[PDB]
Amino acid sequence: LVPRGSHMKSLGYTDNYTFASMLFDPGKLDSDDALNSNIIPFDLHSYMSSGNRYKIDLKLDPIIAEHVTKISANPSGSNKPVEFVRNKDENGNLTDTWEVNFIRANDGLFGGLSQYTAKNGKIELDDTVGNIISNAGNLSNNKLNHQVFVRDSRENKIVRTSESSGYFLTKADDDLVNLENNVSTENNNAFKASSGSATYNENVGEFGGILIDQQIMKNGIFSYSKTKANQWAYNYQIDKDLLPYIEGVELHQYKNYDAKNKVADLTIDEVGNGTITSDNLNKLIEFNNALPETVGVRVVLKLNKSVNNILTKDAKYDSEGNLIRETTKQKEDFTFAGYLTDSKGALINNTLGTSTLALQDYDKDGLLDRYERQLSLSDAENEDTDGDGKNDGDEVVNYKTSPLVGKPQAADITTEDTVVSGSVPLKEGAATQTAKVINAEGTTVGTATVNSDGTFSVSIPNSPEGTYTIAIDSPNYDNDEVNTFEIVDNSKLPAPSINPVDDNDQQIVVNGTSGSTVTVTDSNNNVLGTVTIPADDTSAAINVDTPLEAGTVLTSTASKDGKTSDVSDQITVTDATAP
Ligand SMILES: [Ca+2]
Ligand SMILES: [Ca+2]
Ligand SMILES: [Ca+2]
Ligand SMILES: [Ca+2]
Ligand SMILES: [Ca+2]
Repeated sequence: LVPRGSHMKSLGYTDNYTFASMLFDPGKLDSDDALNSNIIPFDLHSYMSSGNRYKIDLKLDPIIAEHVTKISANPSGSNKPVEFVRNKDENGNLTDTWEVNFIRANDGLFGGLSQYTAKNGKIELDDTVGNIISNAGNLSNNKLNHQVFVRDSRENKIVRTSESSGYFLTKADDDLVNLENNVSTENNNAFKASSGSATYNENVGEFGGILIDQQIMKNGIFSYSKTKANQWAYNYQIDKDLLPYIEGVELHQYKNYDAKNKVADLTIDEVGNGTITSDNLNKLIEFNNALPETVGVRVVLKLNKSVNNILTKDAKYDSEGNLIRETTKQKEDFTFAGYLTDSKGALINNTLGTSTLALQDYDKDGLLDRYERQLSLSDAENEDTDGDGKNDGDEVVNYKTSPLVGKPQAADITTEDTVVSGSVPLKEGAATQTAKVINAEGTTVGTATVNSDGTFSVSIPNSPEGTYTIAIDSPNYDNDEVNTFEIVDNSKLPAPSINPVDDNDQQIVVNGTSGSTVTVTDSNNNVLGTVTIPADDTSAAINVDTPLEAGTVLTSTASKDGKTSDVSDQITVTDATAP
């Protein structure tokens, strides 16, 4: 079982334009009959143009997933079921996603753009649906969500164009249930099924946007043409909780966003509902008249502020303006619906599509999972990716520093030294950094490019004694990561420093004044190595036979001209594959 209080990692996206959107078409959960069954039936529809690389993934609401004993469906053109297998994550924890091969010839669901339907789908449960969903909250506000997509099993990513979502209809969805129960006679066999997808697009407007794309698959070659008086209407429902974040709502003709595709401004009422019609609906919706191609409809929600502000609603901040992580939401689902009606308000058969936007802040740092993956490149499952003690959102928003660049470190030097040597933690997405040595009055006295491993060697003049700043400058952030170090009287012997060492490193890099000899010992004072720092540098290398075990603690002292320095700050060897 999936235990209480567990959360699922979201998946990144990959592109593969050969996969059309999949459409999960379940039975409704809105009757005593349906509620007294232990089966939720479904069909699965898709369009396809070899191998087991690409999988079909079905992800079910936890209320449902907790009770699932078996999921199966007949491949297209067959009457023999194939069974879905419950996925496990990057370790051995169960997810709420069930998986089956895509291609029927590879024991999958589709095949022998063509249209295929896998029929007789059955979600089998260990109790009745009614007993299961009677242990839920307000199903008007928290829906029973579903999502379907093709997963690239080589990359563990979602094929962007395959994704579809929605929610099961219950008695709580009374307006949509009444629509399903009052189907129009007009073009009653035109459409086979409909589903939606809701995504975030940073390129919409100035704050990004939400795209709500509905697909309506055809049974044949439907052609829309009505008199002015018999024109249909398009109807849409926008989750009321998004309304504080929406600047405008637009209809686009319809995967990339392009403002040139705008065909109307849309209005919504106080609960997020709207309707649009026309003297010729062909001007607003591309019905692909007399072609078999799926009808697409796009609704665009232009945000009025960063998408990262939604789950942080009601968030509190400390004295220094940093997010109190306990005050933000870790996830939030928003639901949407769209459908066509005839001129009397009756539902055009099979044109009702729902969708779910599943926003997540897995690590409660204020940056949505998908924002971290697509924009900042910070880790979506670590609230402090670089380890510097400033959390990712705070860094992007408050400090305006890179969340991929930790705190620089530089050993003290003397007035006779000509190089400031040190290092800084750089995380996998970090840009190319520039290190600067700046005196107390704000004058830059040296600059260099930080190497990819974080080390740097900044050339400086023989410089006046005092407190200096080592600043690490990213091109993507306004502010540098800073630390201070000392340039001391040249009769002094400052403590050296040790660069970070992991259990894959055969060498220990040390920094210290030129001509001093630096000796490194572990917690048991075993001399692991000694090196004299050369005449025109302030860093040197120690070589060891075998790398050090993760957890061993390192210190160092330097000696020169009869002086012995204080001990360096300790350095702990880390695991070479821990981020
Ligand atoms: Ca739910
Ligand atoms: Ca986050
Ligand atoms: Ca993070
Ligand atoms: Ca940080
Ligand atoms: Ca940082």
